[PDB]
Amino acid sequence: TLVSDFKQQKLEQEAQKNWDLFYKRNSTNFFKDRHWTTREFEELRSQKLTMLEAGCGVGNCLFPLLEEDPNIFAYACDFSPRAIEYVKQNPLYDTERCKVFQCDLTKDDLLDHVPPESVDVVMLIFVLSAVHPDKMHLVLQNIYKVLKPGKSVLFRDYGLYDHAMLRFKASSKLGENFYVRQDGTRSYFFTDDFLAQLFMDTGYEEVVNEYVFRETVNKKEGLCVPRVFLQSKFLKPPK
Amino acid sequence: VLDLDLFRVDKGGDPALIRETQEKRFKDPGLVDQLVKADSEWRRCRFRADNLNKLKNLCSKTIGEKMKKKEDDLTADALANLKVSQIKKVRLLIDEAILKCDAERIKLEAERFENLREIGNLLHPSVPISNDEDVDNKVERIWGDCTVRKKYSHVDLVVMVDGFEGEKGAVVAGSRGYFLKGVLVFLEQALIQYALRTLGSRGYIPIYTPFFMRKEVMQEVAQLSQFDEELYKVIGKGSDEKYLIATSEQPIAALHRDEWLRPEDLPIKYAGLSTCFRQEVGSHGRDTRGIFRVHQFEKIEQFVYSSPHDNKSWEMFEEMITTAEEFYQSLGIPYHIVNIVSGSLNHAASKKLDLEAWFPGSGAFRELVSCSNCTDYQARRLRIRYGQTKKMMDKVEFVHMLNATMCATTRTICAILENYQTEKGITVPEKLKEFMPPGLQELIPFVKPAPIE
Amino acid sequence: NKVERIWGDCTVRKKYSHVDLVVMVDGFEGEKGAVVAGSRGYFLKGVLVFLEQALIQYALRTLGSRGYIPIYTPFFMRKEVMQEVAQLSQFDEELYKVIGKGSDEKYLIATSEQPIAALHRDEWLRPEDLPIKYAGLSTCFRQEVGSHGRDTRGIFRVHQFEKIEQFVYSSPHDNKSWEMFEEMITTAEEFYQSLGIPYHIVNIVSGSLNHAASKKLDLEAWFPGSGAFRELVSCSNCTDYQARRLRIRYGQTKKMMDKVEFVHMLNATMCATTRTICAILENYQTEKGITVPEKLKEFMPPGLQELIPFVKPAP
RNA sequence: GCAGUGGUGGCCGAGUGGUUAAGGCGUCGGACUUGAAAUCCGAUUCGCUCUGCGAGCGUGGGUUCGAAUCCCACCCACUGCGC
Ligand SMILES: Nc1ncnc2c1ncn2[C@@H]1O[C@H](CSCC[C@H](N)C(=O)O)[C@@H](O)[C@H]1O
Ligand SMILES: [Mg+2]
Ligand SMILES: [Mg+2]
Ligand SMILES: [Mg+2]
Repeated sequence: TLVSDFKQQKLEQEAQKNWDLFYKRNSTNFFKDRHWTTREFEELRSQKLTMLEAGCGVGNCLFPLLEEDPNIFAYACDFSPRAIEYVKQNPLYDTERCKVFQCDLTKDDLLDHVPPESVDVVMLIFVLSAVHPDKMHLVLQNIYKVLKPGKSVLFRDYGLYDHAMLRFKASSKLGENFYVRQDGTRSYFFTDDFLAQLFMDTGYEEVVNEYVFRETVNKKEGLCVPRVFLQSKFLKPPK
Repeated sequence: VLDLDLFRVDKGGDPALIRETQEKRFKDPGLVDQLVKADSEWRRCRFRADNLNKLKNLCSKTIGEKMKKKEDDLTADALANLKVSQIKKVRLLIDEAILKCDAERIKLEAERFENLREIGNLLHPSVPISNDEDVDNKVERIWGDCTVRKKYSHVDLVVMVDGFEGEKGAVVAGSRGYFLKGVLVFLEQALIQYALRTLGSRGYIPIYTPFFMRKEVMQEVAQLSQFDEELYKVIGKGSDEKYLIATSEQPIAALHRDEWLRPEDLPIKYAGLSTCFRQEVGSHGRDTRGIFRVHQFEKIEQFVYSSPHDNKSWEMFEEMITTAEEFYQSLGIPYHIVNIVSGSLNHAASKKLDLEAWFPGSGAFRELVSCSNCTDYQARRLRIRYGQTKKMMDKVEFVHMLNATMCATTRTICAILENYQTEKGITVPEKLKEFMPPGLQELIPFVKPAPIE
Repeated sequence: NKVERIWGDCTVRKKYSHVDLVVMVDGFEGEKGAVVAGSRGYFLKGVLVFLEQALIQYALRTLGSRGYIPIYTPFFMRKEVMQEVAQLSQFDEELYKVIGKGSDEKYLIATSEQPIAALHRDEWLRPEDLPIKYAGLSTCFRQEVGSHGRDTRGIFRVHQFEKIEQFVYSSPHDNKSWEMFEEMITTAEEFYQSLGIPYHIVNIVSGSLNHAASKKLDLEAWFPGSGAFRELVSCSNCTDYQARRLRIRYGQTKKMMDKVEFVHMLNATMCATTRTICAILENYQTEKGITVPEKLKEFMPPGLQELIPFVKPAP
């Protein structure tokens, strides 16, 4: 049935290694820059807005919004050293606007690099699906302490019944809505209820949490397919 | 052989399960423990040999660089501070260490392998756990009337039709040699035509195999005991490593040897046709003589390479036994199906079914068909991979290989003779009348008296 | 070599030789066969197994209608018996040796004439039953497979092949042996005329005769894709050369003060299946496949009774 | 059976004593792109204590610090012979 229970333990203990070898084999050429960020969230629109990018990758999510709006300071978090080195070697990088640092969002703590209750917006774009479902609230609590008590957290990631979930063969299933790719990285497909009751258990307040529907079409192969991402915004209670 | 990672417990393995299986087969446990210790030692020896090889490589690279620029806790920078003569002095120590480690590693490899080749395949949970074949062999199905009695046994019937020459055969070939002649050559050919046509209509590819297999290839498809005392050895001019095949399943298994088979077209079905040469012929009474147990005979075999996923090889197993059943039902021969006990399976089989035909003139059940599912035990040895592409991290998967006798001609002739005898001759089965000459399409007449009478 | 008679058109030429045709119909596996068995080993598969079986059926029925008794022989023979039917040249050069357990001395047969000859050794045959005719069916094993160009590769010269033989024990009196010799070569000729294979009959020169033969006729078929005559049938009259070595005696009673007479023995190939398949493929090739000879259609499976289709390109 | 030329990875095909076994072709998966893809990014022999190191160019050996490259044997092909 599911993947061997021994193998799932090897996947959990080698999560950082699997993401590091991904950046080794694929360099910065796999993912593409996300220019839809500023438009999608009512924040990030056009003073000194300090931001934390949890799971920054090689950029692709902060460099666009950072060359767009020129009064944003950014913290960058990633547990893979290769991704950090790629972010630093980017020609668009300057220390006066970015502060990149490695931090395993489940084991390490964010206060060792960012000041408490300082960040006004933190982004979770396709980062939480790579974390084991039983260590996600760890990440939510780790980022709960650096958020300004009126600030918020922005989240887009895979949702239930997306096509990518359906392409996976049965030999790639770790559990309910929990799969693994050929390269070792994993994918959890969230539901609105699961994410809601995962954010509520760590002290957040739901604002918007609803699915976003798209489609993928390759004209040459004439392939058009449905896609289901879950977008949301949670807010830290004022008082 | 089994997958070595089934014994590594640091991987996802479990040698306790191999111990349980080795007990259920009534073989020697503790072979598993010898294997585990030999393998755990071989892994450390391999690590050390790789490290010695790395040091030798690094010495050679440094020497080459020193030369082209016109000049064992060693490091890269450490060697970069030596004259060429000193690095060669170090290379000599590396050589000695490498040689002794290589001897130790070859010994450990041979020992681990001779322990591994004597551990049997995992058992299907349907196998009856026992060691008494006569008592616990489970009868699954019965077809026809398996209690009727008739006058003559095949040992008399082959002579009353004048189709058998035993004494002259033993003069020519020796114990058990025989000439088949007259009406029984036509009947054997009719059986071959009928079986090939049936299997071809089912989708099997008829294939006529070579009868000499080389030793290098026969080792990978045979067992120790068989390869030792059951196979004839052929010798030409020179010397001679060739062995007469004991079944067509052996060359057909080596047909896709060392290949990456596309999953599409994976259920390849082969109807092998060859002459088989078996050296063991023991007589347990009179009704096992004649042409029943002989040294040479033609056999038609089913052979299927299958996908290892989705329980497909077990559905294929049922399909193959069903094909043989329908063959013998169209021939009108009564039989029962028996599930063989754990202690009687060979090492490769996870399960084995046998079709045992009722011999009314002998009053016995005799095995005609033998259908086995050997899973990936042999494909791993022959390196017959299931996909064309190897994945990034996953290990290579192997195909399952099933085989099943369709028709051994001598034994089936004996069954037909015993079941179709009348007082005037042998009635020809309705499905074989197409393939018989005119005049031999209704009856094979008795032309000699019974040797017992 | 004296050519005695022609039949058919022995000058027409066609596109491919058998070496390409056996691959175009997908009935030959030479590389994997050489991996399994070694030089010249081969798997025969698919449509070519059905065609070989059809040839065996047709040959056996043809010979059975003529009064021959089909006989399936042992494939190895004790050395003490093989010496009396073969020569020394054959054992080293052409006979494989079979080894059992305990190190027996058996040899794989090179032709079914060898076991059939030993079927009546040390016997006194009744003159009344003497035209004793047998249609041997067996697998033959030869060591010499030396090649002489591309057109001799494929399944033409192999180590293992099925062969149907004519073997006759005859009276040694009244020129009956030579009448039977003519009858045997005529049976083979009619077999190949009914298949539509053009040939000429050749009288082999005395230099290239084996020791037993007192006369030999070969039937050499025309190969239109190869452009050559190839031997398909060999007919030989050995008179009493082997009968007295095997002590097969003509009368059942011996006269006082009068030496015994031995029978006459004649052998003739009826059909070596690989070579005959090569000849059929080369003579019946079209642009879309091989036409099935009219006489083999009843012995072929449904779907292969008019054409053997090409399914691969020519190498 | 001799007396010549040959044998590279799933396939073709480079390879020049210091490769990363090039380039293709085939196959296989991953895709998060709002500037989505009539495509992009990769993987694709074996082994080990796996971000690396080791082995592997028909198979075995030799020479060399180092061989896929040079030598030998065997095996199997092709070209000429014997048969
Ligand atoms: N538990 C964890 N702690 C910190 N980073 C993690 C993490 N789990 C996964 N990651 C990182 O999250 C990244 C997801 S790839 C997505 C990158 C980014 N969201 C973008 O839009 O480009 C990976 O690079 C991985 O290194
Ligand atoms: Mg190649
Ligand atoms: Mg390449
Ligand atoms: Mg080599």
